[PDB]
Amino acid sequence: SKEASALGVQNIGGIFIVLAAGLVLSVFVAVGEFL
Amino acid sequence: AFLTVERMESPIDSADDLAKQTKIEYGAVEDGATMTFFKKSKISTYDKMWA
Repeated sequence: SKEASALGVQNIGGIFIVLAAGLVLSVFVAVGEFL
Repeated sequence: AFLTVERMESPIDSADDLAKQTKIEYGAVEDGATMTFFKKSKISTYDKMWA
């Protein structure tokens, strides 16, 4: 009877890592684009 | 999920809602003619409340 729990950092944290990976991939391809 | 949890339980607990749930507590006088009726006359929900 206890399910009123929000999505905490542990409950959902991997989204931050995947968006950071997307950001670093974007900058890594952008720096090579100028070549 | 939050709305389903807060809507699944009956807003007004009735003669059957209390038996199936466990969040809300219930009780009466110790053998004050109330649980004496609960121990005998074995009704399913009433048996659950007695237990």
